[PDB]
Amino acid sequence: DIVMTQSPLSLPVTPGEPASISCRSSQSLLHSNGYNYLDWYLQKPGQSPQLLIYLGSNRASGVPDRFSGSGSGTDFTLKISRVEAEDVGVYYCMQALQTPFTFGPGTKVDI
Amino acid sequence: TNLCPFDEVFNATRFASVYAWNRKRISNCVADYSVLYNLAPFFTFKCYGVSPTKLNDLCFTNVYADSFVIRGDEVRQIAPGQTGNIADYNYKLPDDFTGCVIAWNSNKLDSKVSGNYNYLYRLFRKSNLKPFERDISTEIYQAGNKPCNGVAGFNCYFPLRSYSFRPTYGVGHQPYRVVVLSFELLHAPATVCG
Amino acid sequence: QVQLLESGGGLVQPGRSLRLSCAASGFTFDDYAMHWVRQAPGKGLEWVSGVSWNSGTIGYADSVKGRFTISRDNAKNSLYLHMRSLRAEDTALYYCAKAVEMVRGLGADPEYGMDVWGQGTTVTVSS
Ligand SMILES: *[C@@H]1O[C@H](CO)[C@@H](O)[C@H](O)[C@H]1NC(C)=O
Repeated sequence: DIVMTQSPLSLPVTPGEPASISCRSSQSLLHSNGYNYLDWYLQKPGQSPQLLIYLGSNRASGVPDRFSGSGSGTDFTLKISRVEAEDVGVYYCMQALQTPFTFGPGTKVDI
Repeated sequence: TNLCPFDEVFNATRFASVYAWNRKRISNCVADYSVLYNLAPFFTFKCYGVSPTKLNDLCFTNVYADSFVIRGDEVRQIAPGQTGNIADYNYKLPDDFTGCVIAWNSNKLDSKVSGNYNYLYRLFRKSNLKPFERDISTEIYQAGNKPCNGVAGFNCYFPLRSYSFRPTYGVGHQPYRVVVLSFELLHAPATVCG
Repeated sequence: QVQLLESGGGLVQPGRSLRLSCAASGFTFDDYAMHWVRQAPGKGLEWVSGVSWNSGTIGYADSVKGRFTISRDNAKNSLYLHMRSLRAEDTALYYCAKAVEMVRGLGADPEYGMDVWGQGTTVTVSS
């Protein structure tokens, strides 16, 4: 029973510039370990979604080093150091703490 | 000479329903069973066929760890030659059982304020189970003589029901985790020792 | 290579049952907590259910609680999702995803990281 929001709702990006997206929660996800449990996922349109970032900022396996994750408490952000022609679709942030899990409304990135 | 991965069994955050009891097979390790013998939480330590102190100087080919969560007063059914919903329909031990049963009351995590829906116990079944037989099928129990076609109704029952484990619940109904150790001997070398 | 194949889709009337099955091939199936995630038609994702490494379920979604029933089988490497009280609002794709962190590899056990996704089925309901 945690509700999350994202911003901006939909932003147009042009290839060759960074972009920043913010995910906000209701209860701070700082666990006893000191780890944030938020995850960032990209659901490309027409294809199954794929993982981008797990454990707040630990970069997932097999993705390039062009993505960055930061934030804590109740606010987290994802920044694309450089955007290209293959970075269009939908982005979600999902909690991994108080079950059940939840997925944000989704940010729509286009050209 | 690695240590048997027992903690993952007893200290698991989630255990399986008694109807879908989980089975961890153990192999190629040295089990310090004394580790769990030194803990008061595991009060209920009913073992049949062997003494715990003695078997720490013994060896078996395989060991099986079956775990699930039951009600407080329903622990007795976890014994050879018993009857009831659990022993007839969920987890039956054979008459000739040569292992142990460990059970303790997990009221801190296995219980919810809003009542839990993560636990089911098979209530109806046409036939009693065989020793260590597992049934996760969820077909309607046809008790009447008109087919049920997959919808609950008169003489048509959905078998699994959910335990309402709650913090204020009575001890007999408070939650309980059970770990069942079986030890087998075969022509294969004994890979489990202490 | 890792493969997650699901089956069970097909038009069924409201007020019946279904039994979706997801089969995994290419890894030790008992060191990964599976999840079942719906995908409404032309909408965002929505978590439905999951199961940990020891066949212990981790709760269902708030609006679905009461009917769905998950089950696992490590012997056949098979995860199943019995569905009851099917209603028109339950038409969507369904993916079965797997966790990332192997258990006891580093506080508590892991459950995050739906990394590998099979191509979901197309369950639908109508009369
Ligand atoms: C489980 O945790 C307890 C308490 O920390 C510990 O003593 C034990 O070695 C662990 N393993 C078992 C026996 O489950």
